[PDB]
Amino acid sequence: MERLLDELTLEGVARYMQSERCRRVICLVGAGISTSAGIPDFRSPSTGLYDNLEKYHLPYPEAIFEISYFKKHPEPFFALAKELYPGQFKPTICHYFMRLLKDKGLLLRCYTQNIDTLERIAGLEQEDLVEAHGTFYTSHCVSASCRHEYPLSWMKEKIFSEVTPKCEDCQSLVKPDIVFFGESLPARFFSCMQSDFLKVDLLLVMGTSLQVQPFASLISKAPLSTPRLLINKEKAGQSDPFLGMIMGLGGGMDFDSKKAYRDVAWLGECDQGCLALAELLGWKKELEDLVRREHASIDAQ
Amino acid sequence: MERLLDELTLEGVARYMQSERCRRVICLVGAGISTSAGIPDFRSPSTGLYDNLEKYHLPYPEAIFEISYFKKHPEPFFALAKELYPGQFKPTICHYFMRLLKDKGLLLRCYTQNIDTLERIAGLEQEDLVEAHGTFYTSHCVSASCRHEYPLSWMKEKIFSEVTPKCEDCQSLVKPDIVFFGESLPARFFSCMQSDFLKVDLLLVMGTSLQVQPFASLISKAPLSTPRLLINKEKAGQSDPFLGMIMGLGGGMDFDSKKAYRDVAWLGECDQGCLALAELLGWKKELEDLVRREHASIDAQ
Ligand SMILES: Nc1ncnc2c1ncn2[C@@H]1O[C@H](COP(=O)(O)OP(=O)(O)OC[C@H]2O[C@H](O)[C@H](O)[C@@H]2O)[C@@H](O)[C@H]1O
Ligand SMILES: Nc1ncnc2c1ncn2[C@@H]1O[C@H](COP(=O)(O)OP(=O)(O)OC[C@H]2O[C@H](O)[C@H](O)[C@@H]2O)[C@@H](O)[C@H]1O
Ligand SMILES: NC(=O)c1cccnc1
Ligand code: NA
Ligand SMILES: [Zn+2]
Ligand SMILES: [Zn+2]
Repeated sequence: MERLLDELTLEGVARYMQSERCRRVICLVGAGISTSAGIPDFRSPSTGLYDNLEKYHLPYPEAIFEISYFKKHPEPFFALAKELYPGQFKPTICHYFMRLLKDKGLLLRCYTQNIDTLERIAGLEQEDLVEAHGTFYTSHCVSASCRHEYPLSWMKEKIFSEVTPKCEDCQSLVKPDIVFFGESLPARFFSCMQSDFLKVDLLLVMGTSLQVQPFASLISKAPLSTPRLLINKEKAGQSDPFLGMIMGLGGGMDFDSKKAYRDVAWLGECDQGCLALAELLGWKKELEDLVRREHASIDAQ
Repeated sequence: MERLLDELTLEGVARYMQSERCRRVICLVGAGISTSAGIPDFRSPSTGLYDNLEKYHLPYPEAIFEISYFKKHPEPFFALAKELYPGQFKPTICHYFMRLLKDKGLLLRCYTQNIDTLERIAGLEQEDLVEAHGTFYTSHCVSASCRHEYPLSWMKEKIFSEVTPKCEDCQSLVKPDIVFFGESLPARFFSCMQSDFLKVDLLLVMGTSLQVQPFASLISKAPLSTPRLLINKEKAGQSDPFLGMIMGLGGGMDFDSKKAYRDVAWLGECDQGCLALAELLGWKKELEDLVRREHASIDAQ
């Protein structure tokens, strides 16, 4: 076992990142990286989306993003979907920190569970990204025998006119290519995962509860020696086993046991943790300038 | 990734089982092995328990075995629990096939998700068994500061008098030691798993949909060369990944891809699968005689 972190702290991760041994970083992110932009997450008590769906009278909150429920009752999704489209929000410091990794030749990939497109808006390119839970950008008829594609405009025209979008070929429901419970993830997820996780030197895990598979499996795909830094409000991925746990057995993070050797939890807001890390790396001013600049460009156009 | 089976069929598995190399077999079983005895499973459409709880007016079927739901509403579980006490049923051909494994010195362990006790009734002893999802035999006070134990008869008195079991010391609920969603599994599950899977030569997986963690992780604990035979009505543990899948990524079975090298799916009744296997091993007659005698002995008592 190569012990790559000289200590299990942000400072130790930063020293590692500056070494020659840290060539390729994979970011794994979720909704907590966009809450500072004004987008609520899913599972935060009271504020998260799943605590705010009472008006839809769902059997349980996740039903609104579940394919089998959606086929029986598509209306609640499509009413909610008016709010989901991007462009009223700017990327956060955390998004720009990932941009900085790209520009420093350190970003192997950002795997995102989010559909707000803020990674792209912050300037990560298509090849840098795996939008693991899909995209609002395109839509598809739900029938396996048809799968006719529809573009954003056709879906928007339907979403904002409150017309439940039906496919013109087979009259089956049509939906944005956001991944619902029960649906296949994009092929790109699996093909990038296969090669990426053979060669990652650091995993940065930000703003995710790690409560859904297969995304939560990604942390167990890195080599055993690859350090893993979590920047998040709460410890995630570290949990005693129990019946119904999400993670596979032994598949989680070990921050606190007597055997912990490579996992670090920095607890706080993602923006603050990225500033803190950037400071340690000597990038803080560069990062603040990038944010200031890019926020200004956005306000222009 | 070493290939031990000469072909990916029940015949190949039988031959491997006859080789010198097959010394230690672990069985991983669920409720499908007890349906032919008259005990419904959980997840089969129409017949399974989860499709038959309407009268309890549950938010979702699993709530009846969910620890936080239980504490708030214990009445539905205790009403259902009359049907649940083990006794009226006899072990199946499958259970006796495992008895034969024990008596031929091949059975390293049977890991069961069932609480029906049929494995013990068929003659498996405590040491051969990991009752992964607990047992009715003992009951405990739910309060973690107290943990008073109550014997079966005390729980039955309470069950059948239709008073909700209360701890005599601290007045918290008392619960049979079956594992609910959100509860930890028995300590034995983990201690046995740590050592059992180091040198197992064959996994036999029978009568389970592999839809619950951490039990579902067990198949991935075996070394990569250990073959795995599924005897089940349907394929389980093989899927394209999808959002909300139970298995961690690549932690499942691969019966059908072109990389398939060690997993075999025999689809049908567990009883029939075990008879077909017994036949190919030359144990068919011994199995049938054991079943008849044992059924005869139970009828007698
Ligand atoms: N500003 C912040 N800084 C740091 N951590 C934060 C912040 N805001 C929230 N958190 C933490 O951020 C985490 C947010 O966790 P979840 O809300 O489950 O979002 P996901 O992206 O993991 O959800 C994954 C999928 O589940 C859905 O079904 C969709 O399919 C999603 O794609 C929590 O630990 C918060 O404490
Ligand atoms: N006679 C049969 N022969 C062969 N296969 C069968 C038969 N009967 C049913 N099957 C298959 O047997 C499987 C039954 O699968 P599930 O009903 O999910 O039972 P589990 O033991 O895996 O449930 C695990 C836990 O979930 C609960 O919450 C409790 O915690 C349980 O302990 C299916 O694939 C059937 O097609
Ligand atoms: N940031 C996001 O992708 C998102 C989408 C829907 C709900 N909450 C968060
Ligand atoms: Na984002
Ligand atoms: Zn169609
Ligand atoms: Zn007590």
